[PDB]
Amino acid sequence: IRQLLERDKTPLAILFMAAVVGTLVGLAAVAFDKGVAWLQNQRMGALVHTADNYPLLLTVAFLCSAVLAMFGYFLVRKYAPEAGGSGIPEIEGALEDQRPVRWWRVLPVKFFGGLGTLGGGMVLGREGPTVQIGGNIGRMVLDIFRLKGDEARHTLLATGAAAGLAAAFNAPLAGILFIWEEMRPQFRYTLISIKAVFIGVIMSTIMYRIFNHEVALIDVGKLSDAPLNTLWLYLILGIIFGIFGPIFNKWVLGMQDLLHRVHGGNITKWVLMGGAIGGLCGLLGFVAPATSGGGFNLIPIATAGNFSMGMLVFIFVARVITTLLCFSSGAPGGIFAPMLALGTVLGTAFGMVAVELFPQYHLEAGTFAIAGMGALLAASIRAPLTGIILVLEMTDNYQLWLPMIITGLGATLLAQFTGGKPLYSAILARTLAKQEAEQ
Ligand SMILES: [Cl-]
Repeated sequence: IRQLLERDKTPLAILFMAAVVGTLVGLAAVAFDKGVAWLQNQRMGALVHTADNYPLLLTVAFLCSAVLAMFGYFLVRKYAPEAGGSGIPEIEGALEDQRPVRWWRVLPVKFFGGLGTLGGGMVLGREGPTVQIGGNIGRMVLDIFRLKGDEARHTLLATGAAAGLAAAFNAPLAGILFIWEEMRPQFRYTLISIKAVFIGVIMSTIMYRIFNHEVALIDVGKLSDAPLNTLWLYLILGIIFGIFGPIFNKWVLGMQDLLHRVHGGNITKWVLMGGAIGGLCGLLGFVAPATSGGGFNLIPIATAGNFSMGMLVFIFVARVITTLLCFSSGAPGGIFAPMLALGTVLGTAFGMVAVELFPQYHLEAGTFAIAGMGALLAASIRAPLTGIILVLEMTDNYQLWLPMIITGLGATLLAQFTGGKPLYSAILARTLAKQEAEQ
């Protein structure tokens, strides 16, 4: 039993409080999806009404995406600037007791704002929203029960975060790990109940399962094992990911600055630029579907081997551009799921080349797709084990655990020894830097 491995006392009331967080964050995530689904579906509704007139069809594809995104960007800047971006480094800073948790503002704004952006088909994941909404719900039940002390504050906050990520990806184990590998700080120690995190996670996960009729987010089928002879090829894949991750990080950070210059703070300009980017991804959604959107659409396609090498390269470059654009603009939305799609494409690409260059081996291109899927998470987020267990939980391919660990180990060691840093930490340090420039 895993239950025996964690017989460490935490107050019971707090545990009960965690199940409340879990259930609420569960419902939150679920309702969020249905909002996103509904909007993407209303958007298609217009595109069918105008299948007659082509230029108008594009112009509506642009405007509906623009008007939705503009709504998002506005809420954030009018009512809750910290709801911009992922909001994972906010929750990280809150766990450092260095950032507030203004749930009364962040709750409606992150929810409807992401509903805007993700409803528009912007290249943004639901992770940022569900973790930040989650953590903030944690703080919310804490404040309602007027609960006391660091242990309650940190535990319920991390429960909200863990359950949030669990619910995004029907992946309970990822949720737990993600707290202990990335979200908590070290050398500035904290008090987090494993049992509570487990409990919240378990409760949000079943929420997903109840409202999502027995379906995988990613159906990749079953794929072949990885021969021993092959194992070294996964280390080369990883080394590539270890060089690219830190470069992407700089690109992510640099693009936050570069885009800031366009509006220089101004709400109207910011919303307008946001609307441009908003609208653009809705256009791209119709004309080149794999360059825009979330990324779950193309992952099963690319894994089966249904794209071509030339097409893979097109998608990679195009998605790097639209991810850096949608996210660094500071819309409510995550970079996490975008990193899964980019990793899968890069991984699949590596497959195709490996298959031909080594015809003696017995290679499936799709097994390099899966090992890459979590390898940008190892190289940029610098949370390898989460990526791995996440990918393992979402794809169900448990036979690939060793090639995947080799890819991740390679990614992180190369990411460290080229002087990159955790993307969420770098974003937070930048936030704390601005806050410590007015003191
Ligand atoms: Cl994110």
